[PDB]
Parts: sequence; structure tokens; C-alpha cells
Amino acid sequence: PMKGRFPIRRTLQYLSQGNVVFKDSVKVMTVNYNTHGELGEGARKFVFFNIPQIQYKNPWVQIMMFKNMTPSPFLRFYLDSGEQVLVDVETKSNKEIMEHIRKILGKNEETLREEEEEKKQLSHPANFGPRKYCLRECICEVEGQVPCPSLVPLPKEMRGKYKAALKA
Amino acid sequence: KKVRPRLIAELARRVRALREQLNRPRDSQLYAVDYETLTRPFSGRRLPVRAWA
Amino acid sequence: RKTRHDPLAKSKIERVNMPPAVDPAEFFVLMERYQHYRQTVRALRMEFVSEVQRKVHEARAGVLAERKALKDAAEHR
Amino acid sequence: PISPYKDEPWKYLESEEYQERYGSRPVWADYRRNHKGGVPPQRTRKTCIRRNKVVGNPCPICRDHKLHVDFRNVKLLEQFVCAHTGIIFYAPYTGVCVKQHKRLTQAIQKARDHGLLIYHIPQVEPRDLDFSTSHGAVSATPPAPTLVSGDPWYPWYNWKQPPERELSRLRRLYQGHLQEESGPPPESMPKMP
Amino acid sequence: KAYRGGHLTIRLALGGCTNRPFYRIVAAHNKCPRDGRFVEQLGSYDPLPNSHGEKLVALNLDRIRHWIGCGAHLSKPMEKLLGLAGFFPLHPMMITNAERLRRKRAREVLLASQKTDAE
Amino acid sequence: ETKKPTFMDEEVQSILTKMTGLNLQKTFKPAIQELKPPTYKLMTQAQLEEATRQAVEAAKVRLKMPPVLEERVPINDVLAEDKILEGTETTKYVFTDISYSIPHRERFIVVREPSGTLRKASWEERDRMIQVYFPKEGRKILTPIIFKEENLRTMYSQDRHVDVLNLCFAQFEPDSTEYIKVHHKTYEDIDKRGKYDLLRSTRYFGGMVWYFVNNKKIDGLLIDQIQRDLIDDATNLVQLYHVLHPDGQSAQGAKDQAAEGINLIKVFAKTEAQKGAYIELTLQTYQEALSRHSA
Amino acid sequence: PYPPLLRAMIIAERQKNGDTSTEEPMLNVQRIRMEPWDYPAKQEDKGRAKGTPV
Amino acid sequence: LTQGLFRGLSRQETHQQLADKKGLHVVEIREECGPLPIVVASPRGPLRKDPEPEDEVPDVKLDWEDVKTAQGMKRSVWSNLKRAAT
RNA sequence: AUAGGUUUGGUCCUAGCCUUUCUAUUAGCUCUUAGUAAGAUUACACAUGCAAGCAUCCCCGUUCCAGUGAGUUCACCCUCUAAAUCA
Ligand code: FES
Repeated sequence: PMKGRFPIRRTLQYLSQGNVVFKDSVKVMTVNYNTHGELGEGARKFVFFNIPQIQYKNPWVQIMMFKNMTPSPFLRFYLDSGEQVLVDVETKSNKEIMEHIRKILGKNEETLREEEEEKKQLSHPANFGPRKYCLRECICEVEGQVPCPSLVPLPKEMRGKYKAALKA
Repeated sequence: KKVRPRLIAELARRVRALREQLNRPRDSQLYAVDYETLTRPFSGRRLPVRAWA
Repeated sequence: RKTRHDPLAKSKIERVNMPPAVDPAEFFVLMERYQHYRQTVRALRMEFVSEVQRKVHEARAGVLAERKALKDAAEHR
Repeated sequence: PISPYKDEPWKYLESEEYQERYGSRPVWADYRRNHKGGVPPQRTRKTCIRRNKVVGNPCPICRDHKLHVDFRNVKLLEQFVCAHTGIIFYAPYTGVCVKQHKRLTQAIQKARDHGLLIYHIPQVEPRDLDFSTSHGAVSATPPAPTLVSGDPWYPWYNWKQPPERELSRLRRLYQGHLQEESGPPPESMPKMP
Repeated sequence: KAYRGGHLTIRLALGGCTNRPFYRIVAAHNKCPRDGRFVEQLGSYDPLPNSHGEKLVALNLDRIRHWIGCGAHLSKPMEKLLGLAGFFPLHPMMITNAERLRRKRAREVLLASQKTDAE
Repeated sequence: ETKKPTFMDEEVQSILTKMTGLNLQKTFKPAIQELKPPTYKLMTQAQLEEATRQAVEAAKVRLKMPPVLEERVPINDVLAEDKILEGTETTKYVFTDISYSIPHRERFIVVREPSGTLRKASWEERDRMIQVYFPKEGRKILTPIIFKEENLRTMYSQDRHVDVLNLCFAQFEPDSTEYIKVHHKTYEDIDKRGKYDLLRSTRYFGGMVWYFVNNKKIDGLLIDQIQRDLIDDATNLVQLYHVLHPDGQSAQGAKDQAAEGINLIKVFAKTEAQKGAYIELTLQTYQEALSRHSA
Repeated sequence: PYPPLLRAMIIAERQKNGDTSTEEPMLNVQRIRMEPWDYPAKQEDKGRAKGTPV
Repeated sequence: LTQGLFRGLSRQETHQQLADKKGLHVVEIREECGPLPIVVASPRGPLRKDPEPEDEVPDVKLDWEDVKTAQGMKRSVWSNLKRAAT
């Protein structure tokens, strides 16, 4: 079996299920949680489960974690403009925290839809070339064109050996 | 991290540029022409046929 | 292709060029055609440049772009 | 070695001969490839019949001449397609040589194209989100002035006879390198019929 | 790559097989290989007629405007294609060639009529 | 004010939707395609109904009816007619403005003919190019041979009319000539063979009614509904016929007499319906079933 | 006048927006000063031969 | 291999045995049938009313090879080879 | 991997080596003949043919292309800002 407790956290499917994609302003996120204390139960579940999901969708934001430095679990975000955003997360479940930060610092569905549209425009269905980038490579792969001399040898007329035998 | 300085390259670079100024060919040398062969003896090039006359 | 250090073939040393004969009728008509043609093109090209420069300006500091920025900034605060 | 079912290939599979040799199992149920090892070669033999000579262990199709792989012989074709996923088996699956599998593939597609063989036809969405007919492509485009007047779109398309002084000027320049003077070109190409 | 002099040029990239050409309208550099690196593909050109007898010239006209607006040049055969399309005026030399052909064909009827007269 | 009601009229569509029906099994019929292992959930009764409710709504989106369009008028419009290009070329030159943003309807496809006339491409030619350069799944450049009469008869003999409509809808445009031809021809084979049930609970039911109502051939369909104990639906069909032919003896007569229920059916059955005997006889065998329930 | 295709497109743009004006769209070639092809160029931008003939 | 094959198959819990153990409907979701909720087995006894708690993160021990292939990391030149019909 | 053969007198468990599958190069033996795709082992020497000119003189090109893989985290991003092209 896979090692570790809750091995699902180490699967791409779990890592791609994160719904918190920070705005371009967010640069550094610090998590100051406690390891013991019933009040901070939600805080540590967030670090156990979701920090992997956050860092995945946000590969450039520096996530930093500190244990037992303060009596209360709290997050803090450092934006590029210089504003810092203390999110107190005491007595709050990990899923609530997950949606709180999505609300205040997550991209809306409109922004994500727009980004997805950009990818659609990159692959133009008409552009011919290597299938690593395009759909078809030649125009002989389109129905009702001139086929490639490989599969079906073209009439001797079209071949440059017998039309040159007519030239000469 | 650090790159070995290509020193001789820089030396010859300067040397060449300077020496060209000192040995600049004059207009009388560049733009001379032999009216017999119709070729500039400096570069041994034949002027265009439509310029011969 | 040859570099500048490669010499000229002794065979082609003596090669003089030959002037292509000119039909004075075609020459003048084509010369006038080119004139107008290449001018219409220069006109079109400048027109597209204004479009490109306008698209950059409107996207960077256009009214629609500035409103979206304020909308997000107001929403952020 | 000729078959009475050549013209009616559907009749062999209905006859009692078929039903005695095969019954309800496909014609390839009892074919085992002869091969070195435990993993079979990923390509089956090219053809079982070479210059009208049959190989040792002929594939299902090539061991019964009365089995004609035709787009009309729908029953036979069905045997070589999944009844659950609608896929043509690979040649190693049934053992039919490369020759027959390609012919079979064509047959499958032909029957499917002709509507003889059932296959899943999905429900597709419309091509255009909007069906508006307000764009100029469907509306009427104002005809251009030159188009209305049947004139060359640009005035310099038409031949303009050069002035005599200008024509003579070039004769001075290219002395001894002149071609025959050309008059106005024919409006319509004088292509000899 | 950084070339020592050149400009963005809109050209035709030759694909296809032997005796089976197929061109690709591409925005490349004035010094890159014909079939080498290009900035953007702006369409295609099938120089051989299809089953319906036409030449298939796709043109990403929207983007062609942007590249020309940035200084993109055009090769001779590319200019002539936009002419036949109607995006640009007809190429001057294109016309002059038709005239030369028609003047050659003028001579031809003089000679061919004689052949039919004799036999 | 009062205008000829078009199909897309919300008043009209609502009626046609009720007549269509929502056979969940038929809409979500198991398909013959690459299968994958199923999945299982433990659902409370309340949850099972919520799974049904969201399944109901999903089917509605599936059965959304194609908008019926009038056959497009052939595009015959020239742009240039240069004579210097006559005889120069030997082939056409189709220019397609491939562009991701352009809607296919609002696209520029022009052709340079050998004659030198710069035309606009035919509706047919256009679609060919849209496909060549923006290939859609399920659409083919060359017309599939299945649409030939010889092949369509085989599809009809196998009771595969619903399939033919899916092929036609995917290959051809709703306003194409080829579309309408197959669209209508199918409705005929159904009418001649009385297979009105085959298309029920599909997105093509509305288009089937729309065709028949405009030809005054609702007899067979109306009979079927009655034979299946669908009186409420049958009345709605008769009503629709009245709205689309207001200037009729039966239409005005029913309005003046406010005929409803059995009376509404009988008046049309005897007056206009060409199978009055059969319709009356249908409403007479119905009478036997009605008498038993009353007893 | 505009070339064939461009003219057909500009119109539809006007029409699509809502502009009904049928004013024939044209250019401003007057602004384009068509300088003669033999006009003296700037010698400052011209190069010079190197000391080496090659 | 034999004594284990027959043992694993002998402990194969059925859909109705499951419905009875959990007292809830066993609903089959087929991708070929959209969201059609096909009930394969129902508890013949009393049905229950409390939705089984849906744990967001399932504490199931996964197998590395399964996940390896799922993520397109297993590239055996021997897996999924064309073989005769069995 | 759907696996198989091989330790022993024998049986289990470990374990390596092989087998079966798919490519590429070279050899042996064969090798009727049509299209297409590819084609020095060698950064070791070369016969000495041919591949950079065009243009009414300047200028421009010959620095690109075509080669090779000997050396090798200077190939991609960001920040500034050249040289080009946009008359
Ligand atoms: S692949 Fe199309 S010409 Fe060969």
C-alpha cells in the first residue's frame, strides 16, 4: 500500500481539487497554528489537508508554518502592494477556513473561466502541423484533398518522373 | 557561477578596430577604376554593364 | 553557401554580367503600376499600425480597463 | 473451391452447414495461434493464402472459403465487433490475418455507413450558440461604385497608353536593347481554341 | 534565437511530400530557415486542387492585421496571394505577365491558324 | 397584435413539451460505447428523490427541441468581375478567414473564379470550409451515403428513425435543403407506417408535430394519443391546430360554441378529420373502457 | 477606394454597430507623400569599405 | 493462488447483503446512463432515514501501483498487450 | 506483465539470472519489382570540381542558409535597455 496516514493527500486528483487560487497580489502566506488545544483543531486539520491543496494551485506563493508561537491559531497573507491580512481562524473548521480565504483572496469563477478561454485560443483547429501542437499535420489528412504519395501512389501524370518524360 | 574572461578576444577586438582607423583606405584608393578593364583595381570588381558607357 | 574566405572559382573569374534587354513599353507601364501599388500598401500598413498602437493603449489605460481595475480595487477594500 | 454463397454470403451463415460446425459461437471461437512463448506476437501473420497456397493453420476466415467478408454479410461482421462496446476486435484478438482484418475493417465501416450495421450515434450540440441573421454576411452588401459601373476596381488595372515623349525617352536610355513596341492588350485573352 | 539583422516576414513554409507540396502561412524572421522556427502560423495554402477543383487558402486575417501593424514584411508569392484574395491590390508584375502571355498568344494564333489551313 | 404563432413562441413550446413526455429511461438509455466500471452510493429515500429530481431536470436540457428554421436563400453575390483575370487561372481559389473569435455565421468565405469574378461562396460551399478548418465531431465534409433514398429505406425498415435525425442534425445545418429533405421524408415514413411512438420523449417530437400541423395531417397522431389514454394531450393538439388555422370553419365554430373535451374532438373528427370513422370508432372503443370504470 | 474584401467588411462593422450612413469608406492617400524613388538618401547612414579588400 | 482465489471470492459481499447490512438503497451510477439512479438492491427490512456521514477525506489505504497507473506513471512495455480472446 | 523456465532427494519462502513483447544497428543466408520516408563509424587526413552575388559605380549581401556534436547547468522566465523592422 501507499505509505503514510491518509495517503490520498499524495495523489494528483486530491491536489487538483483545491478551489483556492490566490489573486496575483498574494505573495506570502504564513500559518501560525497550535499543535494542542481543542480550540485549534480546525487550524491543524487545515495544515494537514489543505496546505498541500493551496500550494499546488499557487506554486509561487511562499507558504510558511509556525507551531506554538502564539496562543491562538491565525493566518496572515502578505500582498504585493504591502498590505498584510490577518485571518484569525480559531474555533473554525478546516473547510470553513478553506472557503473564507477563497472569498477574500480567491479568484472568482469569472476570472478562471476567462483564463480557460485563453487556452482554447492557443490551439487553433485549422493550424496544420505536428500533432504535439495541432490536430492534423498535413492538408492531405483532410477529406477530399490530394492524398499523400505514401498510402496511395498518385497517377503517373502527377508524378514528376513521367510528366518530365512528357516534357522531354 | 563566474565565467573565465576571454581576454585575448578583447585584445584583438580593440587592436583590430584601432588598426582599421590607422589604415583607412582613401576615397582615391577605394573609388579608383581602371578604364581598360572597367574594374576597380582595389577590389577587382567589374562595374555593372549598364554603367560602362 | 560560400563564406567570404572562400575564393572565386577560376572558371567564373572571367564571368561578366549581361544586361537584360528592356522593352520600353512594358518598362514604363510596370514602373507606373509599382508606384501606385507600393503607395497603397504603405497607406494600409500605417493604418494597421494605428490599430495596433490603439489596442495597446486601450488595453493598458483605456476607460474599460481602468473601470475594471477600480471595480476590483473597490471590491478588494 | 468456389462457393455457392458467393452472391448470397448471408445464406451460408443461415444454412445448416454453419449451424453444425459453429452453432451459436463465433467462427473464431476455436482458433488458437501457434507461437513461441506465452505472449503472442503483437502482429498476426500477413496473409494465410500466398499465391493460392494455404498456410499451415489458416485464420478463421481463410480456412472456410464459404465465409465471404462482404458489407452485405452483416451476421459475419457482427461476430467481429464487440456487442457491448461497439469496437472492432484487433487481429490478435480473433486471429484473422492482417489481410482479412483490413478487408473486414472496410466491410464493418461500409455496412455501418450504408445503415446495415447498428452503431451508437451520439447526440451532438448545435454548432452556433447564436442564430442571428443580422450580420452583413447574410444581409445585403452595398455594391461598390466601380462594381456598379462595371469598371476595373482600381484605375491603374486598365492599360494606359504612355505618352509619346515618355515612350521615346526610354528608347534613348536602352539603345540597342529594345523589344518590339506593344500596342493595347486584348481585353479578353485571345486564347486560341 | 537572436539574428544579426532582420525583420518579421510573412512567408510560406513548404511542407508536404515529394511531388506533393503544401504551404503554411507563417510569421517568421527574415533570417530563420524556410521550414525552421516561426513566430505564428497565419494560415495555409494547398497549391493543388482538391476534389472540388479549388485552391484552399485559409488566412487568419485578424492576426495578419496585427503582424503587419508591427512591421511584418511580405514575400513576393505571399503578396500575390493576398491580391488574388482581395485583401491587397493585385500585384503589378502579375498583370504584366498576363499581357506578355496574351502577346505571346497573339503570335500563336497567327501560326496555329496556318497549321489548320495546311492540314 | 395577433400574428401567426411561430414554433419558438413560449405559449407554443410549453404545449409541445407537455406532449413530448419525459421517459427518463428512454432519454438515458444505456449506450453501446466504451464502458467503465459503475459507481455506487448509499442514498436515503429523501436523497434518492433528490437524485431523481436532478435527473429529471438534466433530461429536460437533453430534450430541448431544435429551432425549426426556414430554408436558407442561396447566396449569389459577386464582388469583382475583373476581365484581366479571365483565362489566366484554371482553378477556383476559396479563401477562408480562419479566426477563432468569428462566429461561423458571420464569417467571410470568398472565391476567385478562373473567369475572374470574385464571388461569395454558396451556403453548401461555406459549410464545407467551416468543417475543413474548424472540424466538428460528427460532421463530415462529404455527404454520407446513408442519406440516399435506398439507404434511408433500410434505416426506416429497422425502426431507426430517431437515429437518422441525429445523423442529419449533426451532418447538415437546420436550414439546409438536405436537412429539410431528410427531416420531412422521415416524418412521412412514420405517418405511412404509423410509428408515432418511436419519436416520443425525444427532442424531435415538437418538430414532428410542427410538420404535421402545417399539413393538416394530425389524424394518425391524434388517434395514437387517444389509443394510449392521452386525452389531455389530444385536446392540446387540437387546440394548437385551431390557433394555427384561425380562419377555419372548425376553428371558429369551436370558439363560438366553446367546445371542450369529447365535444371538441367529435366536431373536428366528423367535419375535417379524414378518418372520422376511425376516430369515432377510436372514441367508441374508448367508450367501452370508460363504461367499465363507471360500472 | 478600399480593396474589395476590406470594403465589404468595414460596411458590416458600421451596419453591425448600428451606423446606417452609407458614406463610401475611403483612405487619405494625400497624407502619404509619395517621394520619388531617386530622391537623395542620407549618406550619414551609409557604410564604408573596410581597409581589407576582403 | 488457488486457495486464495477461492477464499477471496467466497467473502465477496453482494449488493443485497450490503443493502441489508447498511439498511440503505444501493444505487448504481453508470457513465453510459448519465445520472440515471439505478437501484440494484434495497433493504427488504426496515429502511433507514439518517444519511450516512460523508467523510470529506476518505481514510482508505490506496495501492501505489493503482495510483501510479492512474497518474500515467507506470510505463510497462508488457501491460495492455494485444492477446487472444479469453 | 495475465506471466513463464531455472536452486532441492523433495517441499515451501526469499532471491538473481534468463524466456516471452516492441524497436534500432551490424553480420549470415536469401533479395521479382512499384510509390514514400530515411541514409558516412570517425571534430582524423583530402583529389582539388562546384556551393555569394546582385546592382548605372556607392551601398547592400557574402555574419543568413547549409553543416557538425568536439566541448558543455551562458538555451528558458523576470527586470532594465540596445541593434533591427514599423517611410
Ligand atoms: S503527409 Fe501530406 S503530403 Fe505527405
